Amino acid sequence: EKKEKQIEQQKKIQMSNLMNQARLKVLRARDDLITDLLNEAKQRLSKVVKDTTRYQ
Amino acid sequence: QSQGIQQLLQAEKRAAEKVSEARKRKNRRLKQAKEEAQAEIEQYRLQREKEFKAKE
Repeated sequence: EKKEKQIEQQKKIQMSNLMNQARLKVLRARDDLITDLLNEAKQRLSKVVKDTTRYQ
Repeated sequence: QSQGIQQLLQAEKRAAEKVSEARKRKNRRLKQAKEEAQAEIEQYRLQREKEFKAKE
């Protein structure tokens, strides 16, 4: 009678785990997009060094 | 004369035997209660297990 009453929580436990795992994937993607923003910023900044008038 | 008193020892021996057989029947019959209860308990446990599996 207790087990037959747990069934709602028993599955919704999997749903909250699956949704949080999907979010972890989304957070790793978002971090790499920020990382490539900083990679582009670093490459653009190298051009400001090559332009010796701006670099002075 | 004395042979009848030996026949009372034989009657006493038959009485002790009858009592011992009835006591041994009772000792076995009391244990059979446990053995049949356990089979009927498992029959019910497997039924609620099936009903719960069906509900899930």
